Amino acid sequence: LAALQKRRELKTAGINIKITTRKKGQMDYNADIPFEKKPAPGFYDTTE
Amino acid sequence: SPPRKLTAEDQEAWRIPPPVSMWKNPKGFTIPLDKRLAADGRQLQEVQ
Amino acid sequence: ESHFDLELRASVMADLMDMMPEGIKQSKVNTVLQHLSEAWRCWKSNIPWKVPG
Amino acid sequence: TTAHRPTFDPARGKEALRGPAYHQRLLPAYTTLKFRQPGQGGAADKSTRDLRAELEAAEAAHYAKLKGAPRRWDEDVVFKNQARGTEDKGKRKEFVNDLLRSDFHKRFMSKYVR
Amino acid sequence: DVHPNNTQLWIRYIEAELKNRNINHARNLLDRAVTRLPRVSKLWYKYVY
RNA sequence: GCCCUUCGGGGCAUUUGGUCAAUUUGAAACGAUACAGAGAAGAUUAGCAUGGCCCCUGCACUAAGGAUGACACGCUACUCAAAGAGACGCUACCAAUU
RNA sequence: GUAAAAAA
Repeated sequence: LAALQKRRELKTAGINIKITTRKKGQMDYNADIPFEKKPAPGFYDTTE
Repeated sequence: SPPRKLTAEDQEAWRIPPPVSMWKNPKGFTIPLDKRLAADGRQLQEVQ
Repeated sequence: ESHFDLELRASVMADLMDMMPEGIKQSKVNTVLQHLSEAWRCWKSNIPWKVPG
Repeated sequence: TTAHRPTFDPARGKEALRGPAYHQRLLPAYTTLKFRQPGQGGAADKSTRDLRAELEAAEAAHYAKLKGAPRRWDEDVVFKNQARGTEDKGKRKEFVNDLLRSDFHKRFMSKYVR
Repeated sequence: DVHPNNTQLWIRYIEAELKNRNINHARNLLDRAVTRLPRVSKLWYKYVY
């Protein structure tokens, strides 16, 4: 909560920076759908 | 093969009693003393 | 001893899954492994183990 | 405290990693198979009925061999003959499928707990 | 993939698609589910309903 | 260059290779400092395991150790009712002290 | 205090 407050104050007063808590040995679940398993196609079209 | 047709008496006959240990209490529960002494057969034990 | 316990628990569980009739609700089976532990402690203390019901 | 827990989902065996050979794991040993020699059997089938026949022949031979088919100092005292019927133990050895009531365990506890 | 034959899981997935109006996704799931579990009458009843 | 020649000619030998030698911007890691701070339902703690998108030391990828090496301790509707008993429910709202 | 930016 404190870090969020400080980042919001910086973004309000101009400077925007990427506080990145990404450690050593951790995936980026935001970056990509992890271990993505798409639904199997069936007889019905699902493009729409 | 088609599922076995069970009765409510079959369900009751395979329900399992909640185990109260006389030694272990991992969650630190407070168990009522009748429930603590239920599974003891030393109340059953008869001496002639 | 840790390995014997792992093997024993797997054997008792496989027997119980194969003993249970199809269609009984089967979440609480680890409950039976707790009964197995308590029965073993009862044997070590020479206390008769008799769960009502 | 669920740090110390049972195993509900035991580890599944995996295909081996595939790569270049550098690490040395398993030193060669017993690199020749022995095969059954003349006189060592194994690769000698007769027949089902033949094997049956030698089975009852051997078993009947064993059964037939078992059956045999080709004032006084000791009158002062107060208790008398108290060891009759004791030495007559020893007719047949009974295996008992309860370890704590076996004669082996009874012997063990008599020897070691005093 | 972890629970291939779980009726409750199949129903959750089918109902998530139906609740969010993905009717074609849901009917593909219903065909897949009654292919996977053809003696589970719950999935057949859900599909006819 | 050499050799052969019948003086026209012919022969011998035949395609390397490692992104430069250049340190900011194609990826080294401690320590110091700051801070906090060690499992088992009261206190103190011998450990042995379990699972892998956590590894370290080790020849050990068939020891052992690393705090029992750590992690574990959040979260919590969803295969889902039925019976019988009520309901100014579904409309209106109403004329004497002496 | 040795092993993770009038409630030692």
